[PDB]
Amino acid sequence: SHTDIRVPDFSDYRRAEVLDSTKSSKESSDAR
Amino acid sequence: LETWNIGVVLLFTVMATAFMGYVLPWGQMSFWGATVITNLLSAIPYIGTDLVEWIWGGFSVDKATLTRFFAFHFILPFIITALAAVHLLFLHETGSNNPTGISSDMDKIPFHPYYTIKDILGALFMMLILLILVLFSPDLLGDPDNYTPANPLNTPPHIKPEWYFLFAYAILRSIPNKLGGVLALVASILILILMPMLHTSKQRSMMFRPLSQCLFWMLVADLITLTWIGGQPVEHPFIIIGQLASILYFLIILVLMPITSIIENNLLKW
Amino acid sequence: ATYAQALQSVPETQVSQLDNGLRVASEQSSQPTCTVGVWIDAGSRYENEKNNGAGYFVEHLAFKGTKNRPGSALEKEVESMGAHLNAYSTREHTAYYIKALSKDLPKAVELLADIVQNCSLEDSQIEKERDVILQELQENDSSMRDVVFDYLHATAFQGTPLAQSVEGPSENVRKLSRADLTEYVSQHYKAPRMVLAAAGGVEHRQLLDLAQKHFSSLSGTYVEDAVPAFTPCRFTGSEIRHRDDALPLAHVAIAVEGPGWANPDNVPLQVANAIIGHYDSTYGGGTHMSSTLASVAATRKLCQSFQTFNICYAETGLLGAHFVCDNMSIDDMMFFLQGQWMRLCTSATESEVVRGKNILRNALVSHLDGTTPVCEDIGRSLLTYGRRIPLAEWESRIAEVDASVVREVCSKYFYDQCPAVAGLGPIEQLPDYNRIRSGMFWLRF
Amino acid sequence: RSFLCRESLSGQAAGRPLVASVGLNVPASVR
Amino acid sequence: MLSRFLGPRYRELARNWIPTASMWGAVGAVGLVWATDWRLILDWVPYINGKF
Amino acid sequence: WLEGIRKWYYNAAGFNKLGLMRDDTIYEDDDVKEAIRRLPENLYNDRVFRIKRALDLTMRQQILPKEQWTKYEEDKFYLEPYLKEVIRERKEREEWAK
Amino acid sequence: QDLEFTRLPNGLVIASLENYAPASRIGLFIKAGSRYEDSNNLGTSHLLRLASSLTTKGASSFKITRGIEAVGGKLSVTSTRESMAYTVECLRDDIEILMEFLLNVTAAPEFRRWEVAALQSQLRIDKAVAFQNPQAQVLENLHAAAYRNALANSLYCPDYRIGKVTPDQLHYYVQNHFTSARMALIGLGVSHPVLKQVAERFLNMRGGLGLSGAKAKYRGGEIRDQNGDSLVHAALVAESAATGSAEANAFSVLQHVLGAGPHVKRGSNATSSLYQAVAKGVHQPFDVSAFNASYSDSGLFGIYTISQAASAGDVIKSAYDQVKTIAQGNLSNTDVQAAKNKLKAGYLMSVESSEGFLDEVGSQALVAGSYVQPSTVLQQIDSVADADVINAAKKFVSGRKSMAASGNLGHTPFVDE
Amino acid sequence: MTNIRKSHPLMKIINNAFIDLPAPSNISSWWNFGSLLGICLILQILTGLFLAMHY
Amino acid sequence: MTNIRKSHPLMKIINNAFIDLPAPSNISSWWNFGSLLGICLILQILTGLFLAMHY
Ligand code: HEM
Ligand code: HEM
Ligand code: HEM
Repeated sequence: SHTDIRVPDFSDYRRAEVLDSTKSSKESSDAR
Repeated sequence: LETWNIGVVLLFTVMATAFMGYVLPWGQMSFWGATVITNLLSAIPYIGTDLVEWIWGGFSVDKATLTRFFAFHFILPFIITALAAVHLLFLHETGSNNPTGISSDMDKIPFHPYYTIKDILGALFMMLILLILVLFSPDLLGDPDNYTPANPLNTPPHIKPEWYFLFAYAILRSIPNKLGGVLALVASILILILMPMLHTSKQRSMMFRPLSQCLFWMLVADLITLTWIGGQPVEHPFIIIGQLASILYFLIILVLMPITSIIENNLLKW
Repeated sequence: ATYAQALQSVPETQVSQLDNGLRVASEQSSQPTCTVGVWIDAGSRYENEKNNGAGYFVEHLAFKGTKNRPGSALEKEVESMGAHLNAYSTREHTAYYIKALSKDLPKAVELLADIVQNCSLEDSQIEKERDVILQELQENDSSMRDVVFDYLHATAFQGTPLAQSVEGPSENVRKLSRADLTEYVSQHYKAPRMVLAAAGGVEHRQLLDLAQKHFSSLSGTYVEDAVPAFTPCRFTGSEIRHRDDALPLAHVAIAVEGPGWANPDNVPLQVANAIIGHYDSTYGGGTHMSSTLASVAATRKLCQSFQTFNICYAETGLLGAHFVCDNMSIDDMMFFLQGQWMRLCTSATESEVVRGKNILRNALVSHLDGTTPVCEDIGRSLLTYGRRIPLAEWESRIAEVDASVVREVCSKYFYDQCPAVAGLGPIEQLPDYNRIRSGMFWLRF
Repeated sequence: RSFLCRESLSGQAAGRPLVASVGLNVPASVR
Repeated sequence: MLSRFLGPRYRELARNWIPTASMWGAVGAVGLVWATDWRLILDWVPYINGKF
Repeated sequence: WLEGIRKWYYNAAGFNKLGLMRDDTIYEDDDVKEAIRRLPENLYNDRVFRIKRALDLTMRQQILPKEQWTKYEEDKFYLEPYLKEVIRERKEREEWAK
Repeated sequence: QDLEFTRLPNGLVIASLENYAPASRIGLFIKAGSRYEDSNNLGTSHLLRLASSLTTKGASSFKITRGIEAVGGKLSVTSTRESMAYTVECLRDDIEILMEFLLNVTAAPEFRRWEVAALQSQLRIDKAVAFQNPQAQVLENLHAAAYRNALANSLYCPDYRIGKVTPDQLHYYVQNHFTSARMALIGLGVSHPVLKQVAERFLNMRGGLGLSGAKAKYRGGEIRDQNGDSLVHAALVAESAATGSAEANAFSVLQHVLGAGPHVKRGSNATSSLYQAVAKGVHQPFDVSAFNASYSDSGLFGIYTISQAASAGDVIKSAYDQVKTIAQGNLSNTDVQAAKNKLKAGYLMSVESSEGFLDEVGSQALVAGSYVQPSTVLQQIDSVADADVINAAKKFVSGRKSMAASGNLGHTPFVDE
Repeated sequence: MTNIRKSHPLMKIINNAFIDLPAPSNISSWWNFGSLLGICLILQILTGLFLAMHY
Repeated sequence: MTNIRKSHPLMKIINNAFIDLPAPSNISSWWNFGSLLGICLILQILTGLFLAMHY
């Protein structure tokens, strides 16, 4: 049942840099 | 330690409140003593002179100083009340200390049935003394020169503060240097904070340290000598007596007490 | 013979490579036992949403039927010589290793070839295996440690294949048919992404010709053109709170983005992770253990067990700590543990750095005893680092790192970085996410 | 631990005498 | 106290915290000069001496 | 010689009058309370009874009668070994910290 | 690069092997444990096992912990019913310090009253943690219901002794069951000279043989408790034979003939005769496995079972019936060969790990006092015949049996049936 | 039902302050001055107010 | 050893009164007028004192 737990989509609130799902977040963490 | 430091802060605030309040009647002694005490801050390097212009509200002690002293004298006692509440909180966390110095956790009694009526008796005795002073010798400790309009054209014969201020004022008198005088004056009370560090005897109290008892009574007599000297003018031999007692004050607090405590521990196999 | 002299001996890990791409690596020694296994790059990282959990299902059905071996006959042969056959499928890799004697090597390689290659994948066995996975799902849901780590993976790498659980959601396991599994096997069980490992009484030449005579049929083809590609994942500092007050204890795991599999900063980080250390209530050190957080926890009986993990995938990993404590300790540790990180971030001295170096050296050397740990090390290192790093190189890297390196590495990884906390149980005193994030920086530094 | 499966139950049936063990920095374990 | 602070790791802590504390001191000095409008220092700095 | 001065000081101290041994009078700092906790049951019970009796006496301001005062030669330093052990352990920990 | 099995005149026997490994492990194996406990000092062995970090004669608790952690080695005091094994290990450049710490812990404890009183709660914590797994309770009740005394003693402090074990009991246990004649120092990755020096330097202080224990006699009890677990854990066992004997090897072979342990993960245990015998009939989650415990004085052989509450009657019966078939001459030679191969593999596989080799050498030194090469053990295993196995099965079937059960026992058959 | 003395917040604070606060039995008169100070504070403040009403 | 925020006497009161006080998650702006009142006290008291020094 815990496998069925998933995080909902936060793309409505996400910043532009972290919007993409392939690039990491460390390079944009500095600017944010 | 926390209660002790808060008590030192309370003591500072009380001295400031009393010094400030004695100005309010605006007698000769009030104004002239205020001029002297506030002008003592001119000895502070650099900013010090400007400070005495700031505190005075102008060029010297005038109406602005009087009204600001009144306002601060009003506000300060409530700060004293808050600090007293904090001081009681810190003490209540750990509990009071018995004369022996040993922890009394095994023998503790409730406060209400006993230590209310005892404090009632103490307060009644204090009232006995206080109304004796008020009703039979009202202007006993106060200088008669206060009962005179403050005329800035005539310096009084002797400018002196209250009896509870004469000891530190005599310490100020003792040191020749002006800035060193203010430093010694402030240290004469600030040295209380150093006391927790200077304790070295294995016994907290003094019931079982007769040498420390003699040193403490020597200190008390030295403070009485400081008060008496501060009352007297700075002439021979009051100059030398005041200087010597001023040195002996710090010498007892900083040197004689700790060395006596080391000898004390050595005398008891520990 | 000092440590350095014994470190060099370290029988080597000769690595060969078949024309199919199967890199056969062995480690000869003197014991009469051996561990031979195939480490394939196949896990939840490559699985997509529709077939998430196919790897677990294939691992389940691998030992059941393998055509040439009709079925339980495989079990009969494995138990005939006393071999213990085992499989572990993590989020990235998946291995089927046979733990057997040295003499049974020719048969063991054949059995591994039968499992990884010719698997019947019978539909009836799929139906029977379907119930088992669902049952194991409930057991894992009861596993109060596994679920918090799954929650951390879900909340950290959200929207990425990494967040997908290894077993899979309990909806795909009720729909995964033969076609999905066969596609998974075809597209992931490929020779180039495979390492045939064997440690113990193994002759490298013997393993080589056994692989040539058995594993030759494997090909690197990818049907028409479909080639699975590693998709980099993003670390999303977040928080998931599954508060279930009925649970006796509280699990909280806090992690930040760390290094990848191939990154030198991994070596200092573990040293730092050694300084914090780990503690369990049944330790005995109590108020004397050198780890400041462990000593503080033992003094007040704060937690029941805290550990520090260094989960590290290819491009990114999870660096942090998982602690189990009662309801009214989560705040305190969250203040203390973070503070420890901050101290390691702020002012680290050579004394505890040396302590961590010794702890890491001991962990590496003691982890590498016995045939199966060596075989697992070879299989994982060839796939991750591209080679088995000898212990001498590890010694060199550990000797290089000092207090300045630890401080700078922790500052680059820990200082002012959004965490990925994940809780379970009566988590109520757990500080709000902004409190945790604020704890990530120290107003004195 | 929940063991509501035959395959997951495999190995839980002990066949050798109990052997207690506790370390100093290692959690206690039994067999 | 005296001896218990006189250790190798304690001087290591001192060396680690010298930069942050030292430039906290610069923060405090700049804040004091700013708040008091200290003309002795502010005169030399450019673009602010114009305020006088 | 010095032992005469030591005996004079013991007589002039006061806690011999109150029926207190020497270790009953020592200030209770962290080392001391830890040592007190480390005491055996019998010694701790005698210590607490002695302290309670002394506090009673100074509350009433009645010194304990002459004959059963703690003599100099009958004074036993019961706390001393435990306090020495506590101080040694603390010093060892501080040396390790340095 | 070999095992030098030297023995000292006092009784201490030193074994060492210079494998030139990066890490080294030194272990002192003492012939002390629960079996040597008496009715009064019950649980003292558990405290001593938990007593591995208190202040020694020449090393304080803080010093011991800090030194062992800074060096990075470990200290595990793994214990059995009749042997307590102290063991340290770390890098080979500094095993001297940890060996000295171990030596102080073993041959020179102080057992300060305050530290022991503080450690008392660790007894309850460790007992609860170990008893979380149902197998511990079932095995402990099996040993309680199998022998009148000696081996009947538990590895964990009984509830009424938690907080009662005084340091005097610890000291009596130390200088009554830690004498030189009943210990053995075994080192992996260390040289014989230094081990001999430290052996004759520190452990020579405790000479003699020590207070001898008592023989354990079969009682045939049926200790049963209704814990309420969904899975019923049962164990029916008869006195097989003492270890280090032909019947011991015969019963060991019979254990694998019956089947003990799943070789293939998530398998069906086709070769396991017990698993296949019970598989027909019951169709619910169940496990059955042969159980062998070969203590020095006496041994126990039987059947362990984890089954559903309702089916507990069948799984106990059918599995037992399987043994009857083996008793009445139904053992194929191929099955015997397979069991012999499994036994050889298991023995060569336990000693595979360095710690496995360490405890193997420790057990050989403590029990037999004569270390034999693994090839000798394999030869002894091969020496076993089918007639000896079929028995051993006869001895298990005919002899009186002790049964232990836990869970919902509403359907568990009693030992009388 | 619970004591208003030690359940009502203000009364609980007063109770723990100077009603049921444990105190040493052998406290001499030298400690009474503490309370005296508080008295000598209040007796001051009130009087000051009246003085401030004609100053 | 322990956090000063939840161990120091005054700091404990400040912590459990203003720092870690559990407040409802959805209080509107109308509740904020509480704090303003207190501020509107201090902000006005400090001014009020400064007039007392010239009045
Ligand atoms: C504003 C005036 C003061 C008030 C109202 C006040 C209030 C109190 C009270 C009521 C007590 C408990 C009774 C007692 O022990 O005497 C006390 C204790 C104490 N006060 Fe004060 N105090 C004041 C000033 C001071 C000063 C100036 C100091 C010294 C710096 C101080 C230090 C202490 C100490 C050390 C104790 C504990 C005494 C003990 O436990 O034996 N106080 N205070
Ligand atoms: C901390 C307690 C206080 C002390 C130690 C104190 C001290 C003094 C002193 C020494 C004087 C001069 C007395 C004289 O003329 O000889 C004075 C005057 C005065 N005080 Fe206070 N005071 C206190 C509290 C207060 C408070 C709370 C107020 C305000 C409500 C106040 C208002 C006044 C006024 C109006 C005067 C002028 C009247 C006069 O001098 O007699 N005092 N104060
Ligand atoms: C409850 C809080 C208070 C309120 C609402 C308040 C309100 C007022 C108002 C409306 C005035 C008349 C101002 C004018 O007509 O221009 C006034 C006068 C005054 N208040 Fe207050 N006051 C408060 C507290 C205080 C405090 C605490 C002080 C002293 C620290 C103070 C000192 C004065 C003085 C000296 C005046 C006369 C000068 C003036 O009129 O501005 N007040 N007050």
